[PDB]
Amino acid sequence: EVDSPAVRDSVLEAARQYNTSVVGFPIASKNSGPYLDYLQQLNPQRAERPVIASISIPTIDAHLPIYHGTDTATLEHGLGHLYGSALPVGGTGTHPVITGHSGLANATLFDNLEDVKEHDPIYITVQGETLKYEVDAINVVLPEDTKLLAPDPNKDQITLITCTPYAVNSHRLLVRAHRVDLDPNDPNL
Amino acid sequence: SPAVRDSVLEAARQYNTSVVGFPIASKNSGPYLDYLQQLNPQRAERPVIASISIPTIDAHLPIYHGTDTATLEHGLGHLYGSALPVGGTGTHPVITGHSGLANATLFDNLEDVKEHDPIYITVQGETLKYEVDAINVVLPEDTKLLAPDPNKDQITLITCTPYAVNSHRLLVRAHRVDLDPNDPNL
Repeated sequence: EVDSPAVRDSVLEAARQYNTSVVGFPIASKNSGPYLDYLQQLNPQRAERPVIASISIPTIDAHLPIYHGTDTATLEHGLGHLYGSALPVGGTGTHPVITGHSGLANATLFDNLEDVKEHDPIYITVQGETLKYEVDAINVVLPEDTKLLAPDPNKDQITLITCTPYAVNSHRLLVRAHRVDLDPNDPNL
Repeated sequence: SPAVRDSVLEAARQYNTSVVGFPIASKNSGPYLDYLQQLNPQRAERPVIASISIPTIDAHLPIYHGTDTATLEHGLGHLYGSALPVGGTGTHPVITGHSGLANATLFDNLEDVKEHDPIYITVQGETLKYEVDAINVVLPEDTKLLAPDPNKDQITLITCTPYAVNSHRLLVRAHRVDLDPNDPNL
């Protein structure tokens, strides 16, 4: 059964193993061996567009699916995981980058990522498990300025990225967060 | 034979499209396993994936997959998470080697390489020529200069420096140039 603890445990372990192979950060033929392996991760049901994880950001009332990659069509319907960053299964040394659109008239998506503040919680649910992160940095940068996406071998971090669609020139909003302990009774779960 | 060599080279170019940043690994992960199959039509365990010639310092050396300790005792190592050294704009393979081993002469003389010196990579019977354009010494954590550039075909050679101190890293960067068929280093 896809939802069994045995399967979920194996899929999580497989994704942690995949993550050991991620050595840079994003600064790809979908037929390459590594991209094909990426697409098999977090997808024991072997579906074509699986939801790999979901994210909750209660301070902006956002609850959204995350998919593999950053195809145009994907980002009209949810969040994209940036290939070349770790999959969002936690671990010291990992730095998943999760992207979403702002401004699309029919879908809120990351429209309000700009209203997230320092210390706000972010919850990632993946293969039945929930990981809690807390916001520690908020930066608006030029789209080529990607230094802040680097992994740090002693931290378990994530960055959520969106565009600044009201600005005349293109920029990116980067909201960085670090792993924290999860209270089992946390209201938000 | 030529068709096998082209298919090996093409598979390596396709592998390279999957390489997304630069080196800032479980040997059984899918991507690492795929890496180890590249430049290895013989399906050997630790093949020489490419050879490098740096004539001005008399270095003629084998390049192997990865940078494991045992690898670097005997040869140069390709730094996993950089492009394989098969060329192309937007690629920046990084090749590392020690400079002070008792048992082998590897990158011992890399510090004598000068600006504009040639570097030749031979891979699957094809030779690629690079010309040195920067020589930098940095602390080991400082990897910015290894970034690929989408409009350049580049390579960096790395070694520990200075001799018997090894606090720093010598990075010799070179860019692709045309290979004249009568090059007097061939």
